[PDB]
Amino acid sequence: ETLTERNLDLEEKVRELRETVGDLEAMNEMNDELQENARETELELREQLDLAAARVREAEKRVEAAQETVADYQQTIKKYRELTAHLQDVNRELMSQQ
Amino acid sequence: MVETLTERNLDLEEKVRELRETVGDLEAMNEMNDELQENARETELELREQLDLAAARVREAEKRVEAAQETVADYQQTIKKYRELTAHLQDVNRELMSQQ
Repeated sequence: ETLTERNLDLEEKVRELRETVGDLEAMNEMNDELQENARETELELREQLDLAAARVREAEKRVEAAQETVADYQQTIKKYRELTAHLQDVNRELMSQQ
Repeated sequence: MVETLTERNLDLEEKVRELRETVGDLEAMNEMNDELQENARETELELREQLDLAAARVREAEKRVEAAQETVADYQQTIKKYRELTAHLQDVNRELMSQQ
């Protein structure tokens, strides 16, 4: 009769555990779905990041180009102003010789 | 049946052992996911940072470009004028030289 008390006690514990396993499974299942979506969102980001990383010196090169092109012009100017001076000196000197 | 019934009891003691183990594994699996979720969230955030940094770097450089492009146009004009002038002086000097 006792063995029966102990036996019924156990049939409960099984029912209890089966329920708990069901919940754990379900919870784990649900998280897996989220984790799936997280993995794809990341993969998306990584793609967007590579596009931007490209755009960044596609641009930081364009900047260098221009910055060089200006320095070139400052030199070209610096030279024209030397030249013009020089031609003025010559002209002036020619005029006095008249 | 205190012989045929201890059989039933022994049967059950196994089922609990089996289930306890299973739960253990489920717990550990769950734990594992928690670790993944934390890494995911931090890696996602790290990326979002990196994206904003780049987006900034781009806009900034693209305006540095625009600055120069303006500065250059100014210089082209200044040059265009010096070139005209230079011509003009040459014409005047050449013509003066022939007259002596």
